[PDB]
Amino acid sequence: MAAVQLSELRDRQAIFETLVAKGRELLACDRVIVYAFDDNYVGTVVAESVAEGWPQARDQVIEDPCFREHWVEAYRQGRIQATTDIFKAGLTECHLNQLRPLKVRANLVVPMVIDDQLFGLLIAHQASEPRQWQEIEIDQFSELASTGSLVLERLHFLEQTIASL
Ligand SMILES: *[C@H](c1[nH]c(/C=C2\NC(=O)C(CC)=C2C)c(C)c1CCC(=O)O)c1[nH]c(C[C@H]2NC(=O)C(C)=C2[C@@H](*)C)c(C)c1CCC(=O)O
Repeated sequence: MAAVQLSELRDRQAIFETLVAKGRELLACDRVIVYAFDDNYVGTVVAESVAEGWPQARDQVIEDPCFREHWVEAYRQGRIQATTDIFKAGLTECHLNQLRPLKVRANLVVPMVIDDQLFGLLIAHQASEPRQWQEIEIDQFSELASTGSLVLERLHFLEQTIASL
């Protein structure tokens, strides 16, 4: 086919593991889910990490046209939402029944914007019990997640961006 080996390109699935691997390791979280955004405002769980006893996803599509719909522009500004006890935020119906089965007890959304575009979003959840992510923990999330954007940014464009370098 081609004289070019895949070795020239790294597995997109691997780079993801680093973000989720560190997030749960460095922060010592129970469960954390990460999915890339699509053109239909629908996410895609390309990588997920959950402790033993919890439900694993991966290859699942997140369809929640609530925040990703309106809060979108808000995320572009780098807005975040921190809810320790989801029982105080989201007195909805399907939502509660949607998380119940997941035993999700938390709410941390960190906006990921590449080239000024919402490519993905990092969400952490404490399956065990509610938790409060300190402002410092958010800062780390930004740098941790931000680093990922750089990876995808490179693969996105590199063949010809700045010859002068
Ligand atoms: C807003 C809303 N949806 C989501 C999506 C998720 N949170 C999760 O933990 C998970 C997977 C484990 C998903 C997926 C978030 C984070 C938010 C915002 C948080 C908030 O402050 O409310 C939202 N969802 C619903 C229920 C309904 N809407 C949907 O998109 C789907 C799908 C539903 C069930 C069929 C509601 C009522 C809201 C709040 C509306 C608003 O304030 O704009």
